[PDB]
Amino acid sequence: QVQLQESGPGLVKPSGTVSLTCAVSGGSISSSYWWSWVRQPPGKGLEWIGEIYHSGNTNYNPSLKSRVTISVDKSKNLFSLKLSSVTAADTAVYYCARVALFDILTGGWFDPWGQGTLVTVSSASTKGPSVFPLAPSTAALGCLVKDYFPEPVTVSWNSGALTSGVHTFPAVLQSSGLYSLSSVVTVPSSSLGTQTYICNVNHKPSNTKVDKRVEL
Amino acid sequence: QVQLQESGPGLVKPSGTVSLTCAVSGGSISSSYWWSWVRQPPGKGLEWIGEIYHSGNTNYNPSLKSRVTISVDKSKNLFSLKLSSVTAADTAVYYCARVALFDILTGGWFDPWGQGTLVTVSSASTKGPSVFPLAPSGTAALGCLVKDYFPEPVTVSWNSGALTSGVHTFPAVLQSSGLYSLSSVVTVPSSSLGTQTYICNVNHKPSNTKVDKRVEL
Amino acid sequence: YELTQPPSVSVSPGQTVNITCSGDTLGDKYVCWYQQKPGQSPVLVIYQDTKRPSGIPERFSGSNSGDTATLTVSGTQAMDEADYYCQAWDSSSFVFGTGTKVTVLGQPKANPTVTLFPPSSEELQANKATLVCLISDFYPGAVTVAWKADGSPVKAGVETTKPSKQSNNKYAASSYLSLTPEQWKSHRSYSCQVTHEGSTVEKTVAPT
Amino acid sequence: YELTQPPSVSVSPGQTVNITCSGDTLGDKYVCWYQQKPGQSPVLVIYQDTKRPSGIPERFSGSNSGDTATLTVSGTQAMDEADYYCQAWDSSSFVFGTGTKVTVLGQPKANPTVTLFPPSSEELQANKATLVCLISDFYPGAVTVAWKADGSPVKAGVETTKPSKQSNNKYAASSYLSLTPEQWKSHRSYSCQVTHEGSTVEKTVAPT
Amino acid sequence: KPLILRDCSVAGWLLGNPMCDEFINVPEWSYIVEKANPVNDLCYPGDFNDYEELKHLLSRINHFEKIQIIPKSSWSSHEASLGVSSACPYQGKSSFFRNVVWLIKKNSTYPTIKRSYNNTNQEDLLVLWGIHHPNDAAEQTKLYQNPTTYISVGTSTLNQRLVPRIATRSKVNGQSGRMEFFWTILKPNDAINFESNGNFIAPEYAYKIV
Amino acid sequence: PLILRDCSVAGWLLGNPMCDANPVNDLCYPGDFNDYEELKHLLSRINHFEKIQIIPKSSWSSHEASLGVSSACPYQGKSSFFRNVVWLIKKNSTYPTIKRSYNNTNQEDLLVLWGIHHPNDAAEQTKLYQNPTTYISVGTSTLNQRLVPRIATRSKVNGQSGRMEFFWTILKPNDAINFESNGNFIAPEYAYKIVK
Ligand SMILES: *[C@@H]1O[C@H](CO[C@@H]2O[C@@H](C)[C@@H](O)[C@@H](O)[C@@H]2O)[C@@H](O[C@@H]2O[C@H](CO)[C@@H](O)[C@H](O)[C@H]2NC(C)=O)[C@H](O)[C@H]1NC(C)=O
Repeated sequence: QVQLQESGPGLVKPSGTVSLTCAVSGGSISSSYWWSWVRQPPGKGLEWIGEIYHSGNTNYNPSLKSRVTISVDKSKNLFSLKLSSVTAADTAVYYCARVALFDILTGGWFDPWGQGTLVTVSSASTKGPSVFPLAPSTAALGCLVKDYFPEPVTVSWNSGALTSGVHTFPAVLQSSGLYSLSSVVTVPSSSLGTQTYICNVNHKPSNTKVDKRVEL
Repeated sequence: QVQLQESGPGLVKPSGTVSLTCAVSGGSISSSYWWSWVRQPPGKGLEWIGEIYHSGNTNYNPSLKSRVTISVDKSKNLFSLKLSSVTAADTAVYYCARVALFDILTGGWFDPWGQGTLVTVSSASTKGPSVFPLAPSGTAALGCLVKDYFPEPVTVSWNSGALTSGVHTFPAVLQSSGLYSLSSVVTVPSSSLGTQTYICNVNHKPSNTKVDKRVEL
Repeated sequence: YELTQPPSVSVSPGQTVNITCSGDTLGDKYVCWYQQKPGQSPVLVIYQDTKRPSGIPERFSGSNSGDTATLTVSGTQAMDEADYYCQAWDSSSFVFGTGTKVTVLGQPKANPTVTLFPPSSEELQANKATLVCLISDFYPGAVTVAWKADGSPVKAGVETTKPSKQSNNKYAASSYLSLTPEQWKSHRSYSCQVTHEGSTVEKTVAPT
Repeated sequence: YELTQPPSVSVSPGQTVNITCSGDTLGDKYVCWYQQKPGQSPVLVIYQDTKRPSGIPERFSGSNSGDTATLTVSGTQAMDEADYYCQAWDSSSFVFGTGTKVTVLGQPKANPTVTLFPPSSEELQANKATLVCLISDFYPGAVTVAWKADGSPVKAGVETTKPSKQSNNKYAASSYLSLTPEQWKSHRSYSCQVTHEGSTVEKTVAPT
Repeated sequence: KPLILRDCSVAGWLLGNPMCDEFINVPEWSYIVEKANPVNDLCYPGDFNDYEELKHLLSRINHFEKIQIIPKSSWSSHEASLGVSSACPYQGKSSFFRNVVWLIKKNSTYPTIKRSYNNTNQEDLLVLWGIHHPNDAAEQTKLYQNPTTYISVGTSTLNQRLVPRIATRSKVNGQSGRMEFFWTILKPNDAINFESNGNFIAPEYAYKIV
Repeated sequence: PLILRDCSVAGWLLGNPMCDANPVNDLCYPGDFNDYEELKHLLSRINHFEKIQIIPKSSWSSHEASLGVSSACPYQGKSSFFRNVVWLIKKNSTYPTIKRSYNNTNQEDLLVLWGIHHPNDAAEQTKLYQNPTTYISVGTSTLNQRLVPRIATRSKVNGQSGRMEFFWTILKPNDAINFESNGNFIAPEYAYKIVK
C-alpha cells in the first residue's frame, strides 16, 4: 500500500514561508498519478493548494498562485510545498495526497491522503494568560483565559472538586497570534449567593498558575 | 602566474591629482580580462573606482565619475588611474586588479590583486600638539589629550616614568584636517586623589615640544 | 468555481440520508466524495460519480444530474457520523464543497441556551474588550453564530469554536468578539444570534 | 546598490562560522568572496557563488539564495581570522560588501570599559571643544561606537580609531567628537554608546 | 520529400495521437509511410476501417499536405475540448487525438448536429471521422446525454449511418470502451455531410492528396 | 541577394554578436543546430527573405529577458547573447510556467527558431531557471515536440561547460506555434518570412 507523510515546521512567523515535504512510500513519484497539497484551517473546509507531475508540470490555486511553489525530488521520492508571505489566514492543517486521472474526462480523485500536519502562523512567543471573570446576571458563570501562547491551557474549578455542569471550550487562535478559551459551569440561581466559585487556570509552557474567584 | 604592481607618489596636496600606474606581469593586457582600480581608506571597506578594457572602453563608479579617469597602454602592458580634485577623504590604499567574466551572467571576479599602495592626501606640515587635562569626576580615571600634531609619533609618560602601572597610551587618530591626535589615560584609586600628584609628559620631537601637565580634580 | 453544500443534516439510525452538492453545470463533471472524522484524514467513499473504492461498504452510493450531485447512505450507522465533502475539477483547479455534517440521531433533540457576556470591568482597565457568547446543551452539534453591532453584521474580530461534546453528551460551542475599549463604547448595543435547527436565539448587551 | 554584511562574527577554533551578505534579489547574481588580512591585499576564496580557486582549502564554501549570500568556514583555523568581503555587479558598477570581521576565539571574552571626558576648561578657552571616549580591555577586537546629542544620533565631528592590541592582548579603541564651544553648550546632554557582542554600554556628560 | 514515420503508425499520426514521438518541421510532403512495426497505433483503443487500403493509397502519392477544414471553435452548441481520456495523455493530463474532435454534451443538452463541408480545393481531400462505443448506459448519458443516438455521413459516393454499440470490453490503456474510425476521399466540388445527436468524433483537419 | 562572410547560416539567423563557404564561427555558445543541412537546402530556393518580430522581448513581464548572457558571446568586452533569440532566466526567485502562442497571419511562410539550454550541473540549473526538473513543449498543427534538458558537464568550448540545442520549423499561414516551458527555454523574438 502507498503511504504519504507530511513533515515541516509547525510554527511560522508572519510574512514568512511555509515549507513542507511529503514522503512517499510504497510507490514511485514517477507515475501516471499527480501529487497535490490540500490545507484545512481548524473547523473549516478543505482547500486545494496545487499539484505537480513528475515531469515538472504544475497547476496551482489561482488565489495562491502569487506565493506558492511546488517541487519534486525523484531521487528521494518526495515532493514539497513552499508558501511565502504567510498571514494568520494561512494557519491550517496541511495534507498531501495522490491524484489519479479518470478514464474519461478532466479531473480526478484524491487517494490516499497523508496524516496531515498543523502549521500555525503566529509571531507570538511563550506568554502567560490573563484571566477575567465571566460573572452571571439557573445561571451560567465562567472564566475567560485570554492572550496566552502556546497551547495548551487546563482549567479546573475549586481544585477539581467542582466537575458537574462544567464545560471547558476549545481554544481559539486570534488574529493577534495569541490563543484564547473559556471554561464555564452552569449552576442553579439560588446557589449563587450561597456558594463560592474559583477557576484554576494552568499554563505549563510558561509555568503560570492563576486562581480566579468569580463573584456576583 | 600573473602579477600586478601599483606605483605612484603617495603624497598629494588637496585639490591636486592622484596619479597611479599598474604594471602587469605574467600576462598581456590585450586579453578578455578587464582591468580595475579599487581603493580602501584605513580601517574601512573596499570601494570600486572603475575599470578598463584593452580597447579603451571604461566603466566608472558614478560617485567618482566627475573626477576620475582610467587609461591603458597595450604596448607597455600597463593601465593607469587619474583622480583629480582630491580631498582628505581620498587618503587610502589603492589596489589594481584583474577582472574575469563569468561563463554565464553579468559581473565577474577579481584575481589577482596588486600589493596596493598608500596615497596620503593632506596639506599638513610639521606641527606641535596642544595638551589638555582629562580630569576625573573604587578607582578613578584621568588622562591627557594630545591634539593636532604632525607627524608621528608622540610619546607620553606619567610622573617622568615613575608611574607605569595602570597606564595606557592609546594609538593616534587621523583627523579630517590631516593632523594626528591621541590620549593617554591612567587608572588610579579614587582615595589617592588629592594626596597624590599626577603629571603627564607629552613629547613631540619633530616640533621640539616638551609639555608637562598636571591633571587636577 | 463554487461548490455549495448544506451545512448540516439529521438522520435516524437505520434510515437513509442524502447529501447534495450543487454547482454550475455540475452534471458534466465527475464528482467525488470524502468522509472525514474529527482529527482524521479525509476518506474516499465515492469517486467518478458512482464508483466505490475497495473496503467501502455497499450502503454508500452516489449520483449526478443537472447541477446537483447526491451522496446516498442507506441503513446509516453510528460509524457513518462524520463530515462529508464533494469534489470536482474546473479550469486547471480542483474544487471542494463547503462540507456537510451528518448526524445520526442517537438522542432526543435539545435546544441551545445562549449566554452573552459583555467585557469584564477588569479587562476594560487592561485596555481590552472581549464579548463572549457561550452556547451549550444542544443536539445535534450543529450551529451558526452571527454577530451584530447595532443590528449590523460583524465579521472583523470574530472567532468561533467548533461544537464540542459536553459531559452529558450534549454539544457546546463558543464565539468571541474582540474589540478595543473605543470600539466597544462607540455602539449602543451588540447582539449574538445563534441558529440551531431553523430556530434562532439571540442575546444582547449594552455598555452601561 | 548596497551589499550588507554584519560588522563582526566570532567562532571557536574547529567550529563553523557563517558570514552573511544581503542585497536586493541577490539570488539572481553571482557572488564572490575575498579574504583580507591586516596589511595585505584581498584574496579570492569563493567566486561564482560556490567555486573555489586552486590553492584554497576545501573547508571554504559558499551559497546563495533569496536575498542573502553566505560564506561558510568549517573546522576554522587561526589563520582564517581576517576581514571578509562579498561582491556582486549591478548596473555597470561592481559593488563590495561593507565587510565582516571574523575572530577565531583564542582567549576568554572580555567586556569593554568606557570612559567619557567632557571638554576641559582649558580647551574651551582656546575656543575649541573635544569630547573623548576611551574604550579598552575587550575581546574580541570588534566595536561599534555611537554618539548621541540629546538622544539624537551624531555623525558630524565624529572620528574613531580602529581596534588595536594592548600588551595584555586585549584590544583598545578611542573616539573623538570635535565641537565648537557654541555647539557644546547648545545641547543639554551627550552620550558615548559602545556596542560589543550585542551589549551596549554608554557614558554621559553634561555642559555646566 | 517523403514522410518516414518512427514509432507512430499511420492511423495514429493521421488522427493526431498525442503519444507519438516525432519531430516534424516541413509541412510539405510527397508521400507517407510507417515503420514495419509501429510502437503505438491508437491511444484510445478501437478499430480503423479499411486501414490496409488507406496505407496503400498514401504510398503512391505525389503530394501530401495537411489542412484545417472545420475549426474546433465552430462548435458553438457543443463542447469540443472538455472531452478527453487518460489513454491519450498530454503533459500528464487527459487529452485526445489532435486532428479530430471528441464532442460531448454542453450543459444538460446535446443538440442534433447538422454540419457540411465542401471541398473547395483543387486536390482530393482525405477526411477522417469516428464513433465512440461507450462502456455502459451510464457513460452514454454522462457524455452525450441522449440515450439512443446515431451518426450520419453522406457524400455523392458514400452513404453511412452508425449506431454506437454500448458494451463493457476488456481494458486497453485503461479504457473499457472503443472507438471506430472511418475515412473517405472527398473529390473537388464534392461535399460531405454530417448528422449526429451523440457519440460523434468530428474531423478538424483533413489531408490534401495528389 | 545576401552573401555572407565568416559568419555561418545558423550564426546569422540566430544573431551571433560578432556576426553582422567556411565559417570561422558556427555557434558562439557551444551546441548543435538540428536539421542544419536541410535548412540550408530550404534557404536555397527562396525568392524573398525578410525578418520579422513575432514575440517582443518586453512581453516577458514575469521573466528576466536581458540578464541572461554568456562570455561565449561577447560584445564590446562584456557578455552578451544571440540577438534574434531570447535567453529567458528567472526573475527574482521565481520562474513561472510559460504559456505563449503566436499565430502566423501573414501570407508567407514563417521560419521560426527556438532552443534549449543543457546546463553544466544541477547548481547551475537552479541558478538560471530556479526549477529543478523542467521541460519545453513546442506545438503546431504539424509539429509536436517535448524537450528535457540534459544536465551534464562537457568539455569547455568557448569557455562553456554547457551546451545549447537549436530547432526550427516552417509555420504555414493561419497556423499557430505554441510554447510551454518552466525552464531552459531559449525563446524566439524574430522569425523570417520566406517565399519559394
Ligand atoms: C551556519 O548556517 C548553517 C545553515 O545551513 C544552510 O545554509 C545557509 C547558507 C542558509 O541558507 C541557512 O538558512 C541554511 O539552513 C547551519 O547549519 C545547519 O543548521 C540547521 C539547523 O538550524 C540544520 O538543519 C542543517 O542541517 C545545518 N546544515 C549544515 C550544512 O550543517 C549552521 O549551524 C550555521 N552555523 C552557525 C555557527 O550559525
